[PDB]
Amino acid sequence: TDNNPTPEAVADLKKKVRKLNSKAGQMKMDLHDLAEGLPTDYENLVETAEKTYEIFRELDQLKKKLNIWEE
Amino acid sequence: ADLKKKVRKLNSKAGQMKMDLHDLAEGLPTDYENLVETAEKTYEIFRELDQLKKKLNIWEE
Ligand code: NI
Repeated sequence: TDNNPTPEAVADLKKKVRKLNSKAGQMKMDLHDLAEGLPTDYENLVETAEKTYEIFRELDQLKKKLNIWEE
Repeated sequence: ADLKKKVRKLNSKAGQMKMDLHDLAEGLPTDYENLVETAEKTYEIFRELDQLKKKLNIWEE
């Protein structure tokens, strides 16, 4: 049935995961660079960490979904 | 079949409750009041997933 994952669906999710892995890498590096520059811009820590967290959380969900889909 | 979709669904629920309990733990003492209800739900889902997987595996053998 349409509900169940297909090779086509898996290929698409793989594609989404790869674009997001790049974006996640960007936030990782930006957070790293923030920490390395401390104390400058310490007021930006929580915001930057939240943004970074959200992208990695989404990435982790999709990766776990992909594994389950592939099956 | 199609136990497989049913196992897939529990697999996902199990993964989410794992995340939820992990986060709740790391966040302590915040929401310590929610520990037992979350553990009970997580246990129920993993138990049911365990059994259903065993069933699918007798099936498919
Ligand atoms: Ni942890």
